[PDB]
Formats: sequence, C-alpha cells, structure tokens
Amino acid sequence: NFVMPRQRAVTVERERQAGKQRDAYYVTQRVNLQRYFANGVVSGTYAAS
Amino acid sequence: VEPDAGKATWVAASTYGTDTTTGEEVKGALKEIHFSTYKLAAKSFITDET
Repeated sequence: NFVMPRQRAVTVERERQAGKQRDAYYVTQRVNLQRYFANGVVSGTYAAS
Repeated sequence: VEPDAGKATWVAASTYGTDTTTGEEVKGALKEIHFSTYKLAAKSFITDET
C-alpha cells in the first residue's frame, strides 16, 4: 500500500520540422500515486494561531 | 517573362521565432508575350502583245 503505478517511464523527444529557427525538447511519462486501503498516513496539526 | 524581386522586411531584433515577422513575398507571375505576323502582297502583269 502507497505504491505508484506507471506504464511509460520518462522519455525525451525533439522536433525541427515544421519549426522556424528553433529546436525544442518534449518530455512525457504516465504515472499516479494511490491510497490502496483507507489509512496508514498521519500528519499534524500543527495548525495556525 | 518573369518580373524583378523584391523587398524583404527586416526583423524587430527581439522576435526570434514564434514569430519572425519577416516579409511575405508573393510568387512572381510569369507574364506572357505574344507575337502577331501580318501579311502583304502585290501583283503585276503585262500582256504578251504589249
């Protein structure tokens, strides 16, 4: 529990056509974070005053 | 017969791509020139008895 699923890692790609006096880099992955059961994380408070 | 070209507008020194703000040069039309050949003629005669 707390496991992060992914089906594409970080990749890096680039163009030039149909640019215009430019080269440009793209980076795109696929991922998320999931609370499996109900609980097992606790924090605060630690409020305000 | 083609025509001259052209004028290109220089950039504003800050606009280096997206977008370049240079001229749009319109594709020069090839102009036809056609030639027309006119005719003339003359005739003459004499009779064999003259």
